[PDB]
Amino acid sequence: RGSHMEDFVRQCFNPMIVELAEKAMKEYGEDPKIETNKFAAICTHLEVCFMYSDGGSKHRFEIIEGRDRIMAWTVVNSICNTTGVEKPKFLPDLYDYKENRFIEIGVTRREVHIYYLEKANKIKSEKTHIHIFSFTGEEMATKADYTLDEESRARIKTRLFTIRQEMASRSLWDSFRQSE
Ligand SMILES: O=C(NCCS(=O)(=O)c1ccccc1)c1nc([C@@H]2CCCN2C(=O)CSc2ccccc2Cl)[nH]c(=O)c1O
Ligand SMILES: [Mn+2]
Ligand SMILES: [Mn+2]
Repeated sequence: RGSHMEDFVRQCFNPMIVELAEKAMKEYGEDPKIETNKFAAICTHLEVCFMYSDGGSKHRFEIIEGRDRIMAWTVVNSICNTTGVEKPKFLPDLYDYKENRFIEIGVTRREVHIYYLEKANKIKSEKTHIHIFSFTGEEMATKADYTLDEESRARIKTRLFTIRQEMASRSLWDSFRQSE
């Protein structure tokens, strides 16, 4: 039972992102052939995390997302024993060596405001920095400190809106939007 959205995902994102997304879904027990909207969302989040880590200086960001659970926890252990940063309750997506904080990247189809709240009660880890992006182009970050400069965030926002368009021209957006 192969969907249009599954085939759109595979052509839309690059093969390394797709395969990491597949690994992640199967690891948590989900099927990208069936949970296709989730498939699309994991790839999007992954790509955003990668573009984010690319926006800084060379060795600025450690990438936690996209790794298998054990190795992701391993590097945060090491980050924590190297920095004395508090061990987060849940896996963050990045670590910032310049500002010395873990980052949780959010990608939402609803209001920046609502999702940001859900993400802060969900972690309660006072330490980790939160950065939300939406498919319509808005962002909110902890303490209004958006970490990267403006052109890097704008690149991410542009790609998000392109994903939205390519979906909509395939009549796939409405189903994707009401899935979250
Ligand atoms: O990394 C995430 N989850 C795994 C690490 S975690 O469980 O420690 C955790 C959990 C929650 C937050 C950070 C960390 C992560 N999850 C999500 C969304 C909303 C929260 C749960 N959720 C899921 O999709 C769970 S299912 C799943 C998870 C990962 C891959 C595939 C599937 Cl199917 N939103 C994010 O922005 C985000 O980064
Ligand atoms: Mn994550
Ligand atoms: Mn995230």
